[PDB]
Amino acid sequence: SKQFIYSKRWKSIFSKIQPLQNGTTRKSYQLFRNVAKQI
Amino acid sequence: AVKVALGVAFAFWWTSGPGADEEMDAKAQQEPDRRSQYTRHYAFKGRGRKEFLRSDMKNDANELVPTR
Amino acid sequence: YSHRHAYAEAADAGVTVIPSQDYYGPEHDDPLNGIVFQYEAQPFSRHGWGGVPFDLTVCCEKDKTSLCLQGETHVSLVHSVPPFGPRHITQVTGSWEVLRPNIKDVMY
Ligand SMILES: [Mg+2]
Repeated sequence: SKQFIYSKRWKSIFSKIQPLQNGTTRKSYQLFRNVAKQI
Repeated sequence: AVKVALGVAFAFWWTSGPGADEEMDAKAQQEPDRRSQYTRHYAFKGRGRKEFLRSDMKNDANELVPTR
Repeated sequence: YSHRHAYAEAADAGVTVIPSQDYYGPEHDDPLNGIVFQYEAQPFSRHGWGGVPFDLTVCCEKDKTSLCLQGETHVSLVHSVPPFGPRHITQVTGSWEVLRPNIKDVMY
């Protein structure tokens, strides 16, 4: 004859924490983001 | 005995080609020599200075040791 | 004159020396005239984790008539390596040429 599922808990966790409010958490985020984008 | 006779006998025929002097003029007319191998050198005196070519530099390994 | 080039070692001081020879030497003597010094180091390291690879090379010939002085230095600076980035390296080279009394100008 003739769709991406996301996680509620992990999304809430990663939205809860903020970078960018100071240089310390910003630099931690930068270092992790560099290595994570690489590998 | 046979070999050193036949090789010289063939050399007599093969060396006796026609003209035989225009190619002397053709070879000697290029008094600029064959192009010689390039090296990095100093401008004033031409002593060689070290190169960083990748196909040679990729084999090199060094280490660090304490001094006495 | 082979007894002049047999000497005690000293073993190690950091630098290396080679003698430098000319194409036409004197008739009844040895042809070597100058000395080339070579040094190589890695200064700003913490505990063998280095910073700034560095090396230097100087050729010197001094007598009462002429003076030859050539020199070269290289400094390498590494910005990133994987997985912290891509491999990103810069290099600075300097060189100088002095040849008295033939030229009376120096080359940089
Ligand atoms: Mg020299």
